[PDB]
Amino acid sequence: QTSAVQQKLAALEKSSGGRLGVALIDTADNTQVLYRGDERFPMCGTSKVMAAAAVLKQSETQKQLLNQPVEIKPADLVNYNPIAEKHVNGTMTLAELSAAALQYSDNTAMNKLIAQLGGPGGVTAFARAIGDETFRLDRTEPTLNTAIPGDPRDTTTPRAMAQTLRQLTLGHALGETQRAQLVTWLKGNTTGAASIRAGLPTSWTVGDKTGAGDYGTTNDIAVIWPQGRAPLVLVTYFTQPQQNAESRADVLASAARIIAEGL
Repeated sequence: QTSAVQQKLAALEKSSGGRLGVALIDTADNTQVLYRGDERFPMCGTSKVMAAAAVLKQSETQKQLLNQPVEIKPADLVNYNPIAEKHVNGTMTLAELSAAALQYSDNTAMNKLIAQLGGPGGVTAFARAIGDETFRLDRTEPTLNTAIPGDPRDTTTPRAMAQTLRQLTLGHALGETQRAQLVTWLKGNTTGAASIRAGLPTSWTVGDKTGAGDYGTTNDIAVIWPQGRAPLVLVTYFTQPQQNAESRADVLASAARIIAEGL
């Protein structure tokens, strides 16, 4: 029994040609708005939030951990390494790797975070530890972005990812310093101008992490501080039938525009 919000999202999906998943949490009253909220979608780089958060969690007991330099070898480079390529035969700290993964979508940086956690299963284990029973990371970069229809690897649901992002950024899944650090990283993201941010009032403060993959997969997850209102969490996932489909950041902006009405 759908609301006008869900009806608008359905119409957007229909016009888009793809499959759209949305979850909004309004922390003012703890209400949720879902569209395909319990269907799995390929996370792509939105999974980098869970990896960075897992390393932040480790640093709560190893307080110098974020300062630890990690070697970058030529063999480490994958398909998109805008920051890591500046440190070949050099190092980046775990803080620097987190910033590069989150703010520049650096795939080599993500692989170093995954390795720090003992492999993709270590990222999943962190998810389970904070009560995310849905998230799964199975692969490293770049194969975690294959986004094959029906493939459960490297997927989650919009509802689960919104709940997790809320707990990480507004709740207390992380310690106080670590939560603030994650918020700082998300706020400074460089890759999201055309996605959720493009559909929200410009006065609203936003932290986000985008995702991109095959099948024209175009994702964004955001924590949002609206004007004179309690914060929101918004997940917008989008994937398409053709392996070689072009990105559709505009669909995410449009979903955000719909969701923002009345808020």
